[PDB]
Amino acid sequence: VTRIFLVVVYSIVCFLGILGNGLVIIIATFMVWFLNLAVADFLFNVFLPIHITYAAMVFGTAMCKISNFLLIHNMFTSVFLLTIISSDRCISVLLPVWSQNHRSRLAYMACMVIWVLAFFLSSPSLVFRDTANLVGYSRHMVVTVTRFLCGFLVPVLIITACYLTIVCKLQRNARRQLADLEDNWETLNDNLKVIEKADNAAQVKDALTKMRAAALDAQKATPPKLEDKSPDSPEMKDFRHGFDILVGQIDDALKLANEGKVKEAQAAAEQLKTTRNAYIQKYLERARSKKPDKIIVTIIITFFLCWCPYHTLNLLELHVFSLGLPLATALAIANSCMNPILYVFMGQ
Amino acid sequence: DIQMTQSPSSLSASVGDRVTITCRASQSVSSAVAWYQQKPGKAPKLLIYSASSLYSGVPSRFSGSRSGTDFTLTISSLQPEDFATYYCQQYLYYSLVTFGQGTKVEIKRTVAAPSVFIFPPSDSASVVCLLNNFYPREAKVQWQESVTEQDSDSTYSLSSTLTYACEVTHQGLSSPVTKSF
Amino acid sequence: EVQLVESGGGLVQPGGSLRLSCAASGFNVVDFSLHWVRQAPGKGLEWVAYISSSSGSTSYADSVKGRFTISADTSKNTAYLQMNSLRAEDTAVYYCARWGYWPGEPWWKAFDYWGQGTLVTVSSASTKGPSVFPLAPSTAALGCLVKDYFPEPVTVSWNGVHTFPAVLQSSGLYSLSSVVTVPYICNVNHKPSNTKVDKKVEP
Repeated sequence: VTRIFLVVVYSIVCFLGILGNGLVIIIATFMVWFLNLAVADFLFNVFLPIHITYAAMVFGTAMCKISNFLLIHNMFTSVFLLTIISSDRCISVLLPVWSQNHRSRLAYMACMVIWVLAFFLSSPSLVFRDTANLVGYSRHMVVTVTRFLCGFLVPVLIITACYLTIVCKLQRNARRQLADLEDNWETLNDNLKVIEKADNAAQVKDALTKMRAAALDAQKATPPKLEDKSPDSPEMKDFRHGFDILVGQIDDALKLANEGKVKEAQAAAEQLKTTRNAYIQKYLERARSKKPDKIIVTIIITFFLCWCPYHTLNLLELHVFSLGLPLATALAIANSCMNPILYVFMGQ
Repeated sequence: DIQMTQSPSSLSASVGDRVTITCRASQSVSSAVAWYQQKPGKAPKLLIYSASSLYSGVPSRFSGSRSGTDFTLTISSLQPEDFATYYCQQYLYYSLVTFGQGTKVEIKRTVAAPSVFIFPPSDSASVVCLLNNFYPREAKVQWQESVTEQDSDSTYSLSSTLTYACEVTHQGLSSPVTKSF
Repeated sequence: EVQLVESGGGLVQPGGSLRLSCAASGFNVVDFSLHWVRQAPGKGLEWVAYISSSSGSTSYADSVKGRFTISADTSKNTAYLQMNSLRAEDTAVYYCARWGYWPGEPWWKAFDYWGQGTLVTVSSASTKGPSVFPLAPSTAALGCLVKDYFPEPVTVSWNGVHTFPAVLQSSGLYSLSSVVTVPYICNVNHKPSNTKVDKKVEP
């Protein structure tokens, strides 16, 4: 019945959580911000078995509870760490070479400041104030206006614009690449028909000079998709060598057009077409193709979607249908139980 | 086949100053230009290649940027040894190499009063109007002329020739002075 | 190391022939092309012709197409530049540059190991000794002047002295001056015409 549902809450929250709590710490020891998550989640998960929250069917926990101190600590840590991660990602997207410039002991001080930032509203709110601890809706003096504003409005707004600018900057980078390649593609195609309709060496040399200049420029520019790999990666060397032969075919076609004969220049330019479409065009056909490489978006989305409903029933009642009590622990326990699987899923 | 232009063809910077030289390529040219420093009476030496890199052995003070079809060369400091003529050259193919007009860098000095001497012709006609220890080059004598290279207190000495009175105008002179014989 | 040597530069009658040998020890002519860049006296550098001995693709500048005939021999590590129907506007200092081969780094490096460069001059006048004319003074600047000498090499040795660069005259000869800011004898050293006439300057 009610006791059975409450009894299994502590076992599900602790045993599942503590299994990944030590594992996350061990894995991190063997991602400075994630080290805080493995640490912060472990503190209020270790003290959860002390009071299994099953003393409601023992009149215990007179000067202790999992609610006030531990949930305030957890919410503050999660919000501060999510804001820090979002700000770091936004800075990295928006040229972090000025804000940080790879200056991540400086990040250790900020990492340890999450508890310091937590120790201004989470632990500082250590008081009963008619909380659970074993008229309105708990709003006589504990209306949690600050808890809702800092817990929800501060974290959601900071995170929401942070990835919005991250995806916006990513689109502008990619956009600045497809247009340049398309421009270089357009001049290669446009100048090729003039050569195929050439009448004298006066123009077939001029057309090739423009096409050589475009190929050299396009080689420096990164491809639209299949990008972000290391410059010395075989695929990047495979792409770069694809233009070291295209220009080589330009030099051979232009050198034979410098002597004076032009009937041969089209044939050399023609054989440039058959190799430019078979390999270069196929490369860009699969190119011009979103989500971060990690599960940081997943953990942030899950937390804000499970703890916002926790505070939704906090002030929902106004001065009956009080179903937010049994689901109170379950909603938060799921997030703690979702912490190690998300970390495992991120590692894959 | 392309035209390459440099607007700052005469620079009068001083020691420790920064010099910016612009270079614009008429046709579409990729990052394929170069800059040479020609000391007087010597072969040019490569300074910057591919418009961004630096040659193996050049001081770090020389740097260049592209910023579109134009090109630019920036010098952080002007040591006394680094004072010569700088040429902007592009290279797209082997047969399409075009050199810039050339940028000359000289020594800055405050304006000075030119000294004018008129030399009576030799008995053995031709007179010469002499300018001695004057700066800068912006001085014209009015009645075939040749000025010396920058002397080593950074001053010039112009010399006119005629085959009578010679007068010299200069920013260092409040009014032109006329010498006659 | 890389080292380029030029020769064959000197006085040429307008319409004559010349041959400049770009000897290049160190590297091999097969490895790198050899471009000839000329610099007219008092003007900027100008491209003339190039040779690539690996295959052979000579292509001269527009103004000198046909007249010149560039060649290269790997057995002698040289890149000759035959001169034909030389004109009076082709006087310059001819440098011999180097350039890499596509692809890779050597191509992206432009003309880097320039040669010393040997000047070629064209004029219709012979070589005559300077006629030093004593120059009376007006401080009192003192000096002397020379006229009607050829070719370029000449120097004035005195006993703040200036020696302005030689300026070509409309008659095909040169003219140089000198002056010392004295608050004395004039010596002229003209090696081609071995004249050492002495001039006495006195107010």
